[PDB]
Amino acid sequence: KQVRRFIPGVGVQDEVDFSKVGAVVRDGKRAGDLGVRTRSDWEVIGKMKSVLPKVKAL
Amino acid sequence: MSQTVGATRLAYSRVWHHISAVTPHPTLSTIKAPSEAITPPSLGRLASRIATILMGKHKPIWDPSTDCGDYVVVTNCAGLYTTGHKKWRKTYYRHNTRPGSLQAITMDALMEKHGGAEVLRKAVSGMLPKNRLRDKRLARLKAFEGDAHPYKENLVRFGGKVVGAPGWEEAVKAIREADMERL
Amino acid sequence: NDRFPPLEPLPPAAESLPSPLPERALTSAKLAALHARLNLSPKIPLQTLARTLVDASADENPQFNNANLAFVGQTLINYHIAEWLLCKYPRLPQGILFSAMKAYAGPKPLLQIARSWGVDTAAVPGGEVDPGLLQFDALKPGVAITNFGYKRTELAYLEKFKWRRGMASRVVLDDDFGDVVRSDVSYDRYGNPDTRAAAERAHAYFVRAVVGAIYAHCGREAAKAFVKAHIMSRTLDIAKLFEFKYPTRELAALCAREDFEPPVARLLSETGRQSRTPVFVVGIYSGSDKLGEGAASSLDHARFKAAMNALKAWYLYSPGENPRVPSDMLEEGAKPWTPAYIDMGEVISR
Amino acid sequence: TVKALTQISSAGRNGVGAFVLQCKKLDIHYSDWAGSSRGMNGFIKSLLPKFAAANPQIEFVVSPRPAKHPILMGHYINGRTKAICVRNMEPLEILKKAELLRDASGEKPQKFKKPVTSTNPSVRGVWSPYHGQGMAV
Amino acid sequence: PSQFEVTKDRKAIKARQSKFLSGEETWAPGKVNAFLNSKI
Amino acid sequence: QSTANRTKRMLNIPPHESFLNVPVEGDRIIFNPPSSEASVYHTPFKFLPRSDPRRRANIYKLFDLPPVLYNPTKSYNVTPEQVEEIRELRAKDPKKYSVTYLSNKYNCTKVFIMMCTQAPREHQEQHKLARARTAENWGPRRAAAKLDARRRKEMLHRGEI
Amino acid sequence: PRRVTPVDKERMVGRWKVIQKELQKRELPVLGTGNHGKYVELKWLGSK
Amino acid sequence: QPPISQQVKELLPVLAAQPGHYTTIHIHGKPYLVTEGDTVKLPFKMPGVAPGDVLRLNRASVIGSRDLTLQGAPYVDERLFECRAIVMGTESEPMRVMIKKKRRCRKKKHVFSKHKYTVLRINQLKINDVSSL
Amino acid sequence: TERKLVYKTGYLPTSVKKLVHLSRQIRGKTVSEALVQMQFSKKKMAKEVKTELLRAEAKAIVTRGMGLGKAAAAAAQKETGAEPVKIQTKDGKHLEIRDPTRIYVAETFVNKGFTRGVELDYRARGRVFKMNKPTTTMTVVLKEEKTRIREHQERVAKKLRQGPWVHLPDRPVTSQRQFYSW
Amino acid sequence: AAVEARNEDWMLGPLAPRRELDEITLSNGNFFGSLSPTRALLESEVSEE
RNA sequence: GAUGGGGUAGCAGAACGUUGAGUGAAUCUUAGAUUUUUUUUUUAUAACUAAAUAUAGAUGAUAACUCAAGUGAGAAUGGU
Ligand SMILES: [K+]
Ligand SMILES: [Mg+2]
Ligand SMILES: [Mg+2]
Ligand SMILES: [Mg+2]
Ligand SMILES: [Mg+2]
Repeated sequence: KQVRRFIPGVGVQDEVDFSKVGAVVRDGKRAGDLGVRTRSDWEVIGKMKSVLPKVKAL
Repeated sequence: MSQTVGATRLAYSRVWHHISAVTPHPTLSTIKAPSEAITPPSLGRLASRIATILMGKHKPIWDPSTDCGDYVVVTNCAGLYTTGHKKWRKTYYRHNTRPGSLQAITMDALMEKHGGAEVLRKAVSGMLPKNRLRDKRLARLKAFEGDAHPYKENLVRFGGKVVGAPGWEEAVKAIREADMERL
Repeated sequence: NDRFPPLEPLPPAAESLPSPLPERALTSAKLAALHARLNLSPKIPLQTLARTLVDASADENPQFNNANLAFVGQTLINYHIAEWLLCKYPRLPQGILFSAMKAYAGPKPLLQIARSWGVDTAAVPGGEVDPGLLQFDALKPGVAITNFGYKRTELAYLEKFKWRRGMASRVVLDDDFGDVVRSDVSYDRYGNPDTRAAAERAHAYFVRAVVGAIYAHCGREAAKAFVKAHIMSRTLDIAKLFEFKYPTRELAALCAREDFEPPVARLLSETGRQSRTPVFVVGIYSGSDKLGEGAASSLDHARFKAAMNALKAWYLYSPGENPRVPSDMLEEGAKPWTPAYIDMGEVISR
Repeated sequence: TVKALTQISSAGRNGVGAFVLQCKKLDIHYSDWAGSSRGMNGFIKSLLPKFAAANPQIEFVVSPRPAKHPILMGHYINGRTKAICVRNMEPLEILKKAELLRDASGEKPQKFKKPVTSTNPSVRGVWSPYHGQGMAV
Repeated sequence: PSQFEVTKDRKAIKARQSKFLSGEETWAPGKVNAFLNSKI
Repeated sequence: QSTANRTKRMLNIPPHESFLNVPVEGDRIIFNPPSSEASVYHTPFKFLPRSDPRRRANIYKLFDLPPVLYNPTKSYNVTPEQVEEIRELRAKDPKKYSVTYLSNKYNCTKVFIMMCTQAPREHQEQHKLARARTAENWGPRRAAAKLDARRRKEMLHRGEI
Repeated sequence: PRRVTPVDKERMVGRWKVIQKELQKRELPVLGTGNHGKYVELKWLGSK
Repeated sequence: QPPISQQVKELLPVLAAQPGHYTTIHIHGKPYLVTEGDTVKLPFKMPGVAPGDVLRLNRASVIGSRDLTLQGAPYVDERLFECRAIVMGTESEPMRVMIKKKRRCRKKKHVFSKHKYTVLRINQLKINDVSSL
Repeated sequence: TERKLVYKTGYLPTSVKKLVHLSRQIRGKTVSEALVQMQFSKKKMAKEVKTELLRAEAKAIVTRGMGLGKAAAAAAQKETGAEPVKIQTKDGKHLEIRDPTRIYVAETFVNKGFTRGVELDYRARGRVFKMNKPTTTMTVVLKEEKTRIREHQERVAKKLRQGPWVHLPDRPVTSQRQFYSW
Repeated sequence: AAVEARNEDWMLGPLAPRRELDEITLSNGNFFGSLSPTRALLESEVSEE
């Protein structure tokens, strides 16, 4: 199992679990391209006031 | 580090071992056949085995700095075994730094004043590390001339049977069998 | 001033609020880091993780405070730990079962769990501080979480005149850990033994809330995994929570109850008798079987030590290191439940 | 009669059950006027944006510090702090130092003495003279 | 030191010593050692 | 020695003899009972519930007793009527009918006499003072050696000794 | 954008607002040297 | 895969049933006696590992309990046990200076050494059930 | 909580190796016991140390307000029949403090000051050597008996915190090996 | 002397010394809180600049 | 999965530090510049973090690059 890693030459390489096997390296010039959760992603999660766990799960 | 995490109490305790200078020793004897020719352990071969006990080097936790030694009670030192003509031809020398004052004495003349226990203390003393623990270790060697000594109650026992006694081995195997009745 | 503009844009009526606003939690780097540090799922927003840091002493309002998140969380921790402790050690006495519960989910360990997450506390609660800091008022002791335990009528006489309490009653009247229920401002002062306890209580409430917030957002299973990972993963030597009074008498009562023949102390090995540091190895035998072994320097101490080890072995019997818990059934289909061993209670003797 | 002791608490083992990165904050102080901060300014523009995205559990705080060398000061969970001066270093050297602060712990440096460190008892108890087959001198 | 002539400052501290020891006056902390705003 | 590596070799201790007989051409399991004191988590078979299937013959089986030290005997020589006389005498003259006199008269243990009867409060306080006056004649060397004997007994019962 | 000073850190922790009251209560300067002037005892003696 | 010995198939359940278990793992050939929860401080900087990576150790010479010990000829079969670790970052030592010098020669050459060490944490050490094998 | 006075004497016409022995004689003693030992000493500097020890006590009482509770303390001892306090100094000397305000010499050391003068020693072969006439000062730290009653209680508590002597101590095995030797 | 007098007041608190009743300083011979005539009248000659 | 690794006389290369100078009428400093200390971290003859003490707005300090040397001392029965 590997964790999210930034490679200087290539870019950010997401976490991979070789037990269930995927080295995806996303490079770009914007936060969204890297594949990480940005401030905008955190504001859409805070506006989802209707989502709720199912009663059986709870 | 797990192997040494635990109770070290009994690993550092002082055990009171016992050995007779007259009982034949199949291991420390140079004559290994026939059964009737097996001799006791010689002076230097008994002393080398005792120096190992006084240093605690027989333990798996031995450390030269820590004094993890044990006690050794040596009896029947009057019949201390020796080969050749050592008893009457070996000389012990002593000097006090003053020229002229060299004191010499044979092994037999040294056994008439302080018995055979002194001849054994000199052998074990020279086999111990020359440092600040040499006198503590050598003090745990309690050598006596006959079979009488004040440590007949200190000698390590297993089930009431003193080690080296007729039936001490069987008493030890009986206690370990009950130890296996557990998870 | 003109040379030093404020680092954080805040309205003028922000230093008077009890705690920062909810929308303030969406611009702090401490929360976003504390959220990713605990690997919390994206279902839990930053506005909820910001509400777990506002103690009930910094904000009196029922909302905006940790009081109701900490309660629901305390129930999950105290429950999942108890069922796991009984399934692991089904013979523990009731007294030690409270100290083991307090050793895992008590305020002291929770304080170390809160500090292991990199949670810094705020000096004084206020709206200006960033929501990423645990904010509480240690000076105010008028904060107490609702507990299922009831108040004892003799509590006044209990502390003053040293009245007896008893163990069987602590299960109903006392709290989960057996404790008794209900046991301007100038900052020119020093720490106090009460503030030290109030600060510890604040850290404990935060950790409980994180489990309560996970339950509401992520459900039951997510909360159990969190408790199992951060709280149950800790190591505790339960053998060191044992204090015995007249152990030899207790062992005789145990053997008498279980019908075992009377215990007999036997000298397995001894050395250095008549010395400064002797060693006596004694083993207590019930007939042929060997119950416990004890090695001490005194003949009496060796017999007492051996009796304690015989009792520790009885109370510390464990069916398995990772035994099944009854809570594994209510979740998705699992193997049929197997009855767990139920002890008949600790031995009471003279 | 068994009485419970109420002065012993459980000890946490980071890495067992859950893992928590010790480095909880990283201060990045630069200077717009100092010549030694030339590389740090490049690291903040080309390598920090991605290094900060790969470590979402670290609080990065970039603030200026004129008339002073640039430093990387990481704060750890145990309360201690490690500061590294990166004066006259190239951007990629700043990233090799920032990786040292992330992989490191607040603990002070110590000489290598023993590989393994354990708090649990021995599976096979410590050696005891009396619990064996006996030894004959 | 034993031969130095006692000045007026040493003759005043010997009278205060006899007043404090006897019990006439009661000692109190100084109030002019420094002019602090805290006044504590 | 000069370096740490040289010190490690001079202080070397080989592993146990059993770990030196490594197998060849396969894996095996060997019975290696260590010469050490077992913990309290190795529950004896007598303390295991009947349901527990882990109960099994000794591992050895899958491949007289030592001297007595303390074997007490309980005796009940005091009848209910004799317990009322003990309470009368003790409360009548606590100085003459001490727990030792009554222990010998009724062939009982000194503890039992105290279980069924207690001396008057005045007499008890007189006993605590007698021992208190004896504890003030001790020097600093004997008063500290007696305090250690009281702490070693409390540490023993806490599992610290 | 600017240098973080000890004062800014106190504001973040919340301690600053408590310091303003104590200093103002004791008539001490908050972010200043006050209306007191520089040492002039040596200046009046002709010190250079 | 070679079948496990029948003698190992009858005593492994007795070995896994006991309370505690230890193992001697081999990293790059060097042994390390560890238990679940131990913190191994390797005397080298493992290349290509960040704090949080999970390793799977597969070279174990000895897996034993108090009374029972499982010894593989070269190594124990990977199917019998399961051991895993987690990288807890890297640590360093205080810079130690070695002064190389000879008698009657003023020159003192300095050697500065500061090595890094990877720290692991044994988070799983379990013996598998081999009834199927 | 504890009063203290550090008094530096004047410039005495002597050396450190001579006055060092007079500052070690009054160390630990009470101001009264020290003044009785300086009045009957054969040293010429004992008369200067006696006047400089009376000035220190005059400042300790007027400025620091030390030793001003003898009348109040004497009451509890006799009026109420109280048991005085028994302590032991760091050296081991036992004392019975009936007045906790009694002044004593906590610390004392000697420093060397400027050179008094320079005398010329004219030896043989037309050789001259400068002889430096020395000048030294002494510093005494006067405290009350509350400092000694507190320092003693701390030492007693530090001895009751190291635990008792156990017969079989659990000494650590400070050597790691990747195997079991038993 | 005021840098050390202000630290004792802050620290000693109720035990602050009554310095006004202390002896003069042999360095200059001035009492506590008192100047010298040369410094109180500013009679010390100054340079032409 | 590059090769190489002791060193005197001696030869060679690459750097740090010290004093002064240019950019400099520049940059920063009671929101603490500077403080012979202590402490912390970093492959480290050096700098850095923090703490403590004191109180400066320039007759203060200073990055970077460059220029010039009264530039680096356990060793001269050396000098003061
Ligand atoms: K400084
Ligand atoms: Mg002449
Ligand atoms: Mg070579
Ligand atoms: Mg010279
Ligand atoms: Mg000279």
